[PDB]
Amino acid sequence: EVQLQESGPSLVKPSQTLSLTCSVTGDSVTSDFWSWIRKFPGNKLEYMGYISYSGSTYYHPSLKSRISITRDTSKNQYYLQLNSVTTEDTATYYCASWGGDVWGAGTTVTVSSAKTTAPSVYPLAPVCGDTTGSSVTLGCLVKGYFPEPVTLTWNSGSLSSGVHTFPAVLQSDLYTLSSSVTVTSSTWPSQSITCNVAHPASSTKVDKKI
Amino acid sequence: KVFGRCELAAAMKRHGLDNYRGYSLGNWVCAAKFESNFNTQATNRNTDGSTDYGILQINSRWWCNDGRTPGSRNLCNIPCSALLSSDITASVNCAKKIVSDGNGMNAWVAWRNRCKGTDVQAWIRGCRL
Amino acid sequence: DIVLTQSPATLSVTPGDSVSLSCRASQSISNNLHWYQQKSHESPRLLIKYASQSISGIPSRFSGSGSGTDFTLSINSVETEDFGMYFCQQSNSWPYTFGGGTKLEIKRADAAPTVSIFPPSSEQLTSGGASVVCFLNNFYPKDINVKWKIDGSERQNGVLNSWTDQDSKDSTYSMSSTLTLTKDEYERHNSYTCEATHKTSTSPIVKSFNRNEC
Repeated sequence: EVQLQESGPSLVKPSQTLSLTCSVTGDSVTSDFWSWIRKFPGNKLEYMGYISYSGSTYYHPSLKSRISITRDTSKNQYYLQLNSVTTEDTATYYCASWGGDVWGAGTTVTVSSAKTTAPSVYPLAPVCGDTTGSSVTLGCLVKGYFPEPVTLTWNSGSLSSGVHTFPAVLQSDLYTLSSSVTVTSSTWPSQSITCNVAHPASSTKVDKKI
Repeated sequence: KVFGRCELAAAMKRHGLDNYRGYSLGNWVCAAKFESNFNTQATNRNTDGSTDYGILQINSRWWCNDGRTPGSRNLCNIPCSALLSSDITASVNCAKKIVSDGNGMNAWVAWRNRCKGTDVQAWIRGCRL
Repeated sequence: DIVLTQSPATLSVTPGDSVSLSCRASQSISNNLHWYQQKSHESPRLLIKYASQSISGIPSRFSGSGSGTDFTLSINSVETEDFGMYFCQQSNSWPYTFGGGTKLEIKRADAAPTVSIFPPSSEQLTSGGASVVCFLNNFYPKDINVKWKIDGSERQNGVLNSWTDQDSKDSTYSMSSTLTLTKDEYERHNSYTCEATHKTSTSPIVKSFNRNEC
């Protein structure tokens, strides 16, 4: 069966060019029309354009001038080029058949001028560290990092129930994420609770006891 | 089956060909007329090992697979036999993909020769659409 | 460009119930309307093509109808694996365009959020920053309003929110709201309040703390 796979730089700086590759397997790149579709942050889909068998291309007018779609018959791949990007081009990019029957897993491309930055990890505990009631929730705030992602665990994974780790949000060019953990009052502060945050891009992993 | 002109026009309208990518219904009615006389079972052998099938005479070298054509690309990803059905669903879907290429309806020589630039609207005029 | 309007924006149902999703085109597009499903962490999947044509390999509970400017995607007896986003797309005119989508979510019993507020940590203050955090967990429905207040005044600037997807474990929703100020701003005020208004009560849930105490 035919399968598609997107690949390319996951980070592009403003004003520069975004390039993606779609590898076609199972069939020839010259045996179907191919296209690029992008999904912006709030479930907003945009059909960027497609390339048909004759080599002719159709580009979205909103993009017009900045976009180019090409293919390589010997490599069985087709490409997307998008010039002069801005943060507004941050999205999940997908390649798919014109018919829509086959789609690649999609790849995220972020437009930013930020540099790799390790996160600051802060403990979240009730004012005047005392519990109220039978249960207590503690938290961890991961602020100012780039790029995504980070892996957050509690007590090196030994504490995994009652946890809510939220999607990161962009704050002043950098990402911020938080995680809450809820335990019984007879658990904390009796037992130590520590937030473990790893950030691959910066080769850092820090621990924060609450 | 052999469609009546108006019967085919209504069918094509139901199948969304009227104004598809800027082509008024007349264009498709006129193209079907000259290509096969509205006959879904029309076929035609070519010098190569390819055959044209259906009401819109779609080629097996590029658009459909008949399992016996050299260099088949099967752009429409469909069995050529589906283009000979009394149900025009497959022929329309493939025609739409063909016309979605840069050369639009120019893929049909008969259309360029007998319909392109003419008052194609005359082909549906008189019909109750 | 043709505009496709899908409604309702969100639909909450119980598995086993049937549903109908709407998609309207700003211009007639005959039958050139397609339906896509997209689950979380997954790419879009074509369900119905050309308004009503079935796709071999797609479950029979999915069907489509309509023509011109009015279309409908029907799901007879929604199954547990059917929750997620549904988009319509037209191919009648270039550029092809997508509707805003309809989110199919799981219906369950209403649940009040558990609210917790947190002051800026000593560490962040030392670095000159001050984030006040409020967690609103395991509530239902998803609709909720969180208001921040400093010394009795509603505060909008500096607030960033994050929402989780409907919880795989209990079908509730959770939310995180953060108020970020500088250390100087934070130290100029006393009372910090996180207020949550939710369908479960006419009176908002209020969580707060004062710097002059505890």
